[PDB]
This record gives sequence, C-alpha cells and structure tokens, in this order.
Amino acid sequence: WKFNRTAFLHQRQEILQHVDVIKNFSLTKNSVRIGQLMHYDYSSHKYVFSISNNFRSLLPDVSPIMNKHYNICAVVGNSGILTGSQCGQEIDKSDFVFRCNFAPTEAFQRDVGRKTNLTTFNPSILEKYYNNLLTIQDRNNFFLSLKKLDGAILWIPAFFFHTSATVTRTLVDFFVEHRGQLKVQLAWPGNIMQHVNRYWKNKHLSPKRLSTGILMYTLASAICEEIHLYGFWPFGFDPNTREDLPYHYYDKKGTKFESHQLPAEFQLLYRMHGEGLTKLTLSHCA
Amino acid sequence: WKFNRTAFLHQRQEILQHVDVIKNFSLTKNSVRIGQLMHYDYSSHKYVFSISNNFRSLLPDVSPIMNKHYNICAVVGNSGILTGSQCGQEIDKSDFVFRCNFAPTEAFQRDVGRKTNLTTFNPSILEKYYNNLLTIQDRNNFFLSLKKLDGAILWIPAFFFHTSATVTRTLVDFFVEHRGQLKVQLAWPGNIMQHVNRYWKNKHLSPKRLSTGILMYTLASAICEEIHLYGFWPFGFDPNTREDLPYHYYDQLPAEFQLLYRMHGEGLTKLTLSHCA
Ligand SMILES: CC(=O)N[C@@H]1[C@@H](O)[C@H](O[C@@H]2O[C@H](CO)[C@H](O)[C@H](O[C@]3(C(=O)O)C[C@H](O)[C@@H](NC(C)=O)[C@H]([C@H](O)[C@H](O)CO)O3)[C@H]2O)[C@@H](COS(=O)(=O)O)O[C@H]1O
Ligand SMILES: CC(=O)N[C@@H]1[C@@H](O)[C@H](O[C@@H]2O[C@H](CO)[C@H](O)[C@H](O[C@]3(C(=O)O)C[C@H](O)[C@@H](NC(C)=O)[C@H]([C@H](O)[C@H](O)CO)O3)[C@H]2O)[C@@H](COS(=O)(=O)O)O[C@H]1O
Ligand SMILES: CC(=O)N[C@@H]1[C@@H](O)[C@@H](F)[C@@](OP(=O)(O)OC[C@H]2O[C@@H](n3ccc(N)nc3=O)[C@H](O)[C@@H]2O)(C(=O)O)O[C@H]1[C@H](O)[C@H](O)CO
Ligand SMILES: CC(=O)N[C@@H]1[C@@H](O)[C@@H](F)[C@@](OP(=O)(O)OC[C@H]2O[C@@H](n3ccc(N)nc3=O)[C@H](O)[C@@H]2O)(C(=O)O)O[C@H]1[C@H](O)[C@H](O)CO
Ligand SMILES: *[C@@H]1O[C@H](CO[C@@H]2O[C@@H](C)[C@@H](O)[C@@H](O)[C@@H]2O)[C@@H](O[C@@H]2O[C@H](CO)[C@@H](O)[C@H](O)[C@H]2NC(C)=O)[C@H](O)[C@H]1NC(C)=O
Ligand SMILES: *[C@@H]1O[C@H](CO)[C@@H](O[C@@H]2O[C@H](CO)[C@@H](O)[C@H](O)[C@H]2NC(C)=O)[C@H](O)[C@H]1NC(C)=O
Ligand SMILES: *[C@@H]1O[C@H](CO)[C@@H](O[C@@H]2O[C@H](CO)[C@@H](O)[C@H](O)[C@H]2NC(C)=O)[C@H](O)[C@H]1NC(C)=O
Ligand SMILES: *[C@@H]1O[C@H](CO)[C@@H](O[C@@H]2O[C@H](CO)[C@@H](O)[C@H](O)[C@H]2NC(C)=O)[C@H](O)[C@H]1NC(C)=O
Ligand SMILES: *[C@@H]1O[C@H](CO)[C@@H](O[C@@H]2O[C@H](CO)[C@@H](O)[C@H](O)[C@H]2NC(C)=O)[C@H](O)[C@H]1NC(C)=O
Ligand SMILES: *[C@@H]1O[C@H](CO)[C@@H](O)[C@H](O)[C@H]1NC(C)=O
Ligand SMILES: *[C@@H]1O[C@H](CO)[C@@H](O)[C@H](O)[C@H]1NC(C)=O
Ligand SMILES: *[C@@H]1O[C@H](CO)[C@@H](O)[C@H](O)[C@H]1NC(C)=O
Repeated sequence: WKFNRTAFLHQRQEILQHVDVIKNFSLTKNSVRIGQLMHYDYSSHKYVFSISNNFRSLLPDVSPIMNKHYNICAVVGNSGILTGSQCGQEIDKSDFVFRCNFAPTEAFQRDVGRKTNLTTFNPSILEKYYNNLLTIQDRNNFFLSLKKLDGAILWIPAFFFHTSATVTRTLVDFFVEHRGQLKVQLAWPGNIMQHVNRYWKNKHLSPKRLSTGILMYTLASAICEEIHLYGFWPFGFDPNTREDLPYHYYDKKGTKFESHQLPAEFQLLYRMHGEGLTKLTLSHCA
Repeated sequence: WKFNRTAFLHQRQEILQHVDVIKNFSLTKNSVRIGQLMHYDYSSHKYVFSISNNFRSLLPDVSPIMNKHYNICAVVGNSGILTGSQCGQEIDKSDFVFRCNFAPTEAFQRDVGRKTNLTTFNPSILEKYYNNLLTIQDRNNFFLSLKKLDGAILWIPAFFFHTSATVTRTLVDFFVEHRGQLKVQLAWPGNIMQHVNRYWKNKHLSPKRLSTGILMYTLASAICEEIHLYGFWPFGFDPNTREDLPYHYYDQLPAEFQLLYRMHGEGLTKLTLSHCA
C-alpha cells in the first residue's frame, strides 16, 4: 500500500468545505449561554437539554485540537478483527491514537496497543458499564478508568440523541465533584452531524447515523497527515480464515455477531484505501 | 364524630418524642456539605447521591413549617372514594391542605377542592407524568402546574430510594433553570424514616414502607390543631354504592387503614369515607 499524500490532502480540503473541524470538535465556554436549550441531532425537535452553569464550566476554553498537528494517526475501531492481530506495537508507534467508546486496552495491549490520546464516550456507556454511577463501587470503578486515561481527550457526544439526557447530568455532576483530580481533557461536540453528513452524502454514503469510527476519521483528517485505520471490519467472519468473529474485540470469544449501514461505510473506506487516501489494516501486523 | 383534643395533644407529644418534625420536614442549606454523600433510607448503603452545589442551593434556609400553626388541616390521599364525594368545599374550608404526589385538582375541584398548601412529589411522578422533562411540552406542563401551586410547599422525598437519583438531577436542573420564576417553596426531607418508623412501630404498624399519607399525618400533627383525613381507602369497592372503585380518584395499606380507622374511633382524627354531600 502506498500513501497518496496529494489525494489525502485533497480529501481534507473537501472535508473542510463542509465541516469546520476545529470548531465542530467541541463546544467551548463562550459558544453557549447558561440555560441554553440544546436540541439533539437524531431526535425530533421537541426534545431538549438545558446547559447548566456546571455543564458550561466543564467545557474547554478553546478547541482542544486548535493548532494541533500529528503526522501519523491511528484510528482504532472496535472490530473483533483486532484479536490476535498483534497490531499493538504499530498502533502505539503512531503520533496520535483515536479510540472509540472507552474501549479497553490494558487487557488487550498486544493487539490494540496501550497509547490513547482520544477516546469517545457514547453516553450509554455510563448506563451499560457503570450503572449510572449509582454506587460507591461504580463511582470508584469509573474514577480508576478515567485516571488510567491520563491527559487524553474524552470526547462525549451528548447531543445526538435524547436518551443521553440523564447520563449527561450524572456525568456533569461527577466531573464537577472530581474537578482537580483528573487530567482528562473533556470535549463536548454540539450539533455537528448536519455538517459531517454533508461531506459523506457526496460520497454516496448516507445512513440513519454515521458511525463513531467514520466520525473520528472525519475529524482526524483535519489534524493528521496520514491516517491508519485499525479495527474497521463490521462483519462476523475473519476475512482470511473465515472463523466466527465477535462484533467487538473485547467480547467474550464465542459471542455471535438498526441505524448504521456499517458495510457501506466499510466498502467506502476500502475504496479510499485502494486510492491511497488511508491505510485500512485487515490482517495480522505480526 | 367528636374530636378528643386531649387524646390528640397526647399523640402530638408522643410523635415529638421520636420525630423532630420541624427539622425532619426538610434538609436545609446548612445541614449538608457540597460533596457529602447521601444514602437512601430503603436501599443498601452502597447507593449514594453526592450533594451538588446546585442541589444545595435549592434547599430552604429554614424549615418551611417552622412556627406555622393551623387550626383545621385536611390531609387528602388519592383514593377513588373521593370521586362523586363532593368533599371539595369542606376540604377547601380547612386552614391548610396537604395533598399527595402532585395529584390534580382543577379537573376534580367539586370532589377534592382547589386549595393546596402542600403537595408531595414522589420522584417517580416526573417519569410517569412528565416524561422526565425531555420535551418542551413536558417542561411547559410541569412549569404551569408548578406556577398554579403559587406559594405552596412542594415536598420531595428524594433520599428514600436509589431510583430517585436520576430524576433528582433532572429536578435540580429544572428548578435552577427557573430560579426566580416560581414562588413554590421546595422542601427536601433527608433520612428521616428510621425516626418516623419508631413512632408507628409502637402502634403495631411496621411495613417495608410507610405511605405518603401517613407520613403527612405525622407531620401535620406538629402544626395542626385538628386533622381531617380524606381519600384514605385502599380498597376496590365503594363502601356505600358498592361499585368497583379505581385506586386513585384521577384514574401494608390495609394495616395503615385499620390504624387510621382506629384513630378515628378514638377521636384523634376524622376519617371521611362518605359523600360530604
Ligand atoms: C427501548 C428501545 O429498544 N428503544 C430503542 C432506543 O433505545 C434506541 O436508541 C439508542 O439507545 C441506546 C441505549 O441503549 C442509546 O441511548 C443510543 O444513544 C446513543 C448512545 O449513547 O449509544 C447516542 C450517541 O450520541 C450515539 N453516538 C454516535 C451517533 O456517534 C449512539 C450511536 O448512534 C448508537 O450507539 C448506535 O451504535 O447512540 C440510542 O440511539 C433506538 C435504536 O437506534 S440506534 O441504533 O441506537 O441508532 O431504537 C429505539 O427503539
Ligand atoms: C424492576 C422492578 O420491577 N423492581 C421493583 C421496583 O419497581 C420498585 O421500586 C420502586 O420503583 C418505583 C418505580 O416507579 C419508584 O422509583 C419507587 O421509588 C419511590 C417513588 O418515587 O415512587 C421513591 C419515593 O421516595 C417513595 N416515597 C415514599 C416512601 O414516601 C415511593 C413509595 O415507596 C411508593 O409506594 C412507591 O412509589 O417510592 C421505588 O421504590 C421496588 C420497590 O417497590 S415499592 O415501590 O415499595 O412498591 O420493587 C421492585 O420489585
Ligand atoms: C451494542 C451496540 O449497539 N454497539 C454499538 C455499535 O453498533 C457501533 F455502531 C458503535 O461503536 P463501536 O462498536 O464501539 O465501534 C467503534 C467503531 O468501530 C467500527 N467497527 C466496530 C466494530 C466492527 N466489527 N467493525 C467496525 O468497523 C465502527 O466504525 C464503529 O463505529 C457506534 O457508536 O458507532 O457503538 C456501539 C456502542 O454504543 C458502544 O461500543 C458502547 O460501548
Ligand atoms: C403505582 C405507584 O407507584 N403508586 C404509589 C403508591 O404505591 C403509594 F404508596 C404512594 O401514594 P399515592 O398512591 O399517590 O396516594 C397518596 C396516599 O393516599 C392513600 N391512599 C391511596 C389510594 C387509596 N385508594 N387509598 C389510600 O389510602 C395512601 O396514604 C397514600 O399514601 C405513596 O408513596 O404512598 O405513591 C404512589 C406514587 O408514587 C404516585 O401516585 C405517583 O404519581
Ligand atoms: C511523517 O511521517 C512520514 C511517513 O513516515 C513513514 O511512514 C510512517 C507510517 C512510519 O512508518 C515512518 O516510520 C516512515 O518513515 C515521514 O516521511 C518519511 O520520512 C523519513 C525520514 O527522513 C524518510 O526516510 C522517508 O523516506 C519518508 N517517507 C515518506 C513515505 O514520505 C516523515 O519524516 C514524518 N515527519 C515527521 C516530521 O515526523
Ligand atoms: C494520487 O491520487 C489522485 C486522485 O485521483 C491522482 O490524481 C489524478 O489522477 C488522474 C489520473 O489520470 C488525473 O485525471 C489527474 O490529473 C490527477 N491529479 C493530479 C493533481 O495530478 C494521482 O494520479 C494519484 N497518484 C498516484 C501515485 O497514484
Ligand atoms: C499520546 O498518549 C500517550 C499516552 O497513552 C502519551 O504517551 C505517554 O506520555 C507520557 C508522558 O510523556 C509517558 O510517561 C508515557 O510513557 C507515554 N505512554 C505511552 C503509552 O506511550 C503521548 O505522549 C500522547 N501523545 C500526544 C499527546 O501527542
Ligand atoms: C430527625 O429527627 C430526629 C429527632 O427526633 C433527629 O435525631 C436526633 O438527632 C440528634 C443530633 O444529631 C441526636 O443527638 C439525637 O439522639 C437524635 N434523636 C434520636 C431519637 O435519635 C434527626 O437528626 C432528625 N434528622 C433529620 C435529617 O432531620
Ligand atoms: C393555602 O393555599 C391557598 C391557595 O391554594 C391560599 O388561598 C389563596 O390565597 C390567595 C392570597 O391570599 C387568595 O387571593 C386566593 O383566593 C386563595 N385561594 C383559595 C383557593 O382559597 C391560602 O391562603 C393558603 N393558606 C395558608 C394558611 O397558607
Ligand atoms: C460546525 O461547522 C459549521 C461550519 O462547517 C458552522 O457554521 C457550525 O457552527 C459548526 N457547528 C458547531 C461547532 O457546533
Ligand atoms: C380522650 O382520650 C384520652 C386518652 O385515651 C382519655 O383518657 C380520655 O378519657 C378521653 N376522653 C373522652 C373520650 O371523652
Ligand atoms: C378551629 O375551628 C373551629 C371550627 O369552626 C372553631 O370553632 C375553633 O374555635 C377554631 N379556631 C381555633 C383558633 O381553635
């Protein structure tokens, strides 16, 4: 595979025509008022969420990616194809690693690496794995996971669907309560999907909802010189051996495989791979 | 029915030996610290709720019932027995009316009255009737209902069960957001049920959970000279007409009812089970 830098820089430019990526990356203190009602990207207009004093105080003063440049970025999706890949070392060699939905790395370092400079956080994660921080043990458990992220960016899309409302309140209270004890940089994108969709609509991709992976590719394009994709393979068989693969690399070996058209996303990324825009890894790195 | 004032004043003294009612009525700003962890009365100790700056700012500075003394109080429970009772007028004649769980009055004035000086708010009400304030319309509805409460007290027990955690955050944010626009006096009791249960334990009543009604009786005893009960009847037939009755008038309780009937018979309180007209 040979990187075609020119083609990729052309893609970046084309993305920037539809997406102000530096701005879209996160709301900032001065871009919202206290009390302001937010709507949700994928919900009916009637659904709203008021920004408290507290929520606003958690927003960054300036975009966390402003004047940032990384040469080689890894964007790591969560496919079961990473299991046994030994891509850890190659991923960690990147200048910047994006991960998705707070995926675990410690237990899987050999395959997925231990370097994390950004991880996303679908709010459902707090309900699904941290019980909405209802108990002392869940609170401790979340706190430790966050501490292990050190100074990475935690990218929390709270305004895409209205079911995030309650978790957002819980998160805001937890982060205010623990202000000063964590180095994680919070980032909170607003209603950005009408802009992100515009780019991918021209490539003949428009599902109900773009996936987190492709949303990370989109932002990486603004600040990375060369993007290398890992963990993008939304199928239930290994492309080589054909053995059952779980949907996620941290599902129990065994596990059997709505709004996404992940296959169409994949075919489009494979296409880009072939044009030299980006490197999609589908095999063992070692 | 003839009030036995002496028996009632003895009951009040006995309640006050176990329950500092005026204090237990509500947490106040200075009785919690920011970042303090609250436990829940009926939940395992592991469940906690961290006091936010915002939650604290919604607490009253002093108990809203301190030095309030009313003569006749109505405590209105939510039984379907009120339907067609025409007790509205007799309820509204009271000096002070307690209602339960934000029950509706407008559509039912003739039967339940329109006077409200306190209403309780099980946090589940927000989920059940206001959709967690997720929409503009639910927010508008809740706002108007609250505005109609004028300067009444809204008594919100948020620390009895851990399922109230999330809705507490929703409520806090809504009240902070509308700070200045509502005259309602918020009240937020803490962990009071070990004290309240002590009084009722001696009367041979101890279920998993005392009902809101009997909790309102307990508090009314401290600030009312005479309590009159309406909407207390947890059974599915009407004692007079014998027709099926809904549980609520806008659709162990038996031990509680038998105990209140007992108190009625002793002249402590007046339990109305019939049409007022
Ligand atoms: C009761 C029932 O089955 N109803 C379902 C809806 O719950 C369901 O919506 C999704 O529900 C989950 C909770 O289990 C989440 O609330 C989800 O919201 C997120 C999420 O937190 O996971 C919101 C994030 O902002 C999204 N992240 C993005 C867009 O990058 C994220 C993401 O789109 C999904 O995780 C999909 O991978 O969703 C609710 O969307 C709904 C099914 O729709 S969807 O497949 O989730 O699009 O269907 C109702 O009937
Ligand atoms: C999964 C399942 O079915 N488990 C049930 C629980 O549903 C049940 O929990 C009660 O859950 C309801 C859900 O609507 C409420 O969250 C309730 O909490 C309140 C309430 O908000 O209504 C908490 C209030 O502070 C209580 N007010 C008081 C004590 O004055 C109030 C009160 O006890 C009412 O009778 C119930 O509304 O409850 C949760 O307690 C759980 C316990 O059942 S029960 O409500 O005692 O009947 O039982 C599980 O089986
Ligand atoms: C249970 C459930 O519904 N799983 C969804 C899943 O449909 C997926 F859509 C997505 O992301 P998630 O699986 O974490 O995976 C991160 C990204 O990796 C790529 N990928 C993933 C698996 C795979 N086999 N081939 C791939 O290509 C996709 O671009 C995906 O967006 C999402 O928001 O897009 O979110 C999760 C969960 O909400 C999340 O993991 C909570 O812990
Ligand atoms: C399903 C559910 O969650 N229902 C509960 C219910 O188990 C009951 F426990 C109680 O109160 P709720 O029914 O509104 O009624 C107020 C009081 O009226 C008396 N009563 C009621 C019905 C009846 N036929 N005869 C009576 O004697 C009881 O003293 C009760 O305390 C509570 O905490 O006591 O709270 C409600 C809900 O939280 C509320 O209605 C949501 O809007
Ligand atoms: C930015 O990275 C490019 C590309 O680096 C190469 O490919 C990466 C994925 C990784 O494998 C690197 O180790 C590879 O070197 C660098 O461009 C290369 O630079 C080296 C150093 O002089 C040179 O030997 C190669 O010929 C160049 N290769 C290509 C394809 O252009 C570049 O040096 C990096 N720049 C900075 C400032 O980090
Ligand atoms: C890099 O990719 C681009 C994107 O398609 C290629 O650029 C165009 O290629 C076609 C080939 O006929 C021409 O129509 C254009 O004139 C090319 N653009 C430019 C700016 O020259 C390019 O061929 C690719 N480079 C490599 C090494 O494959
Ligand atoms: C990307 O994130 C990693 C952490 O995963 C950062 O690398 C660490 O930096 C600290 C401080 O220098 C070192 O002590 C660690 O040894 C590094 N850890 C790993 C796993 O490599 C890295 O510097 C971040 N890169 C950025 C922000 O460009
Ligand atoms: C509810 O009221 C009871 C009093 O009836 C309070 O309990 C007393 O608290 C003081 C000071 O903390 C103790 O020294 C007493 O011994 C307690 N009395 C009993 C009988 O235990 C209680 O603090 C009040 N609680 C709230 C939240 O208001
Ligand atoms: C109890 O609450 C009621 C409201 O439900 C109060 O009565 C209202 O008071 C205003 C101001 O004095 C009057 O203009 C209204 O006509 C009254 N409304 C009703 C329905 O009677 C009443 O004052 C409150 N009582 C106490 C003791 O606080
Ligand atoms: C996203 O970018 C567009 C320009 O692409 C802009 O007009 C809009 O405000 C942005 N939205 C954000 C940062 O939420
Ligand atoms: C009223 O109640 C008290 C307490 O039991 C009792 O001693 C008194 O005799 C009663 N008086 C009546 C029924 O007139
Ligand atoms: C209490 O109400 C009754 C009934 O009208 C009345 O007769 C009695 O004197 C009232 N007032 C006081 C201060 O007790």
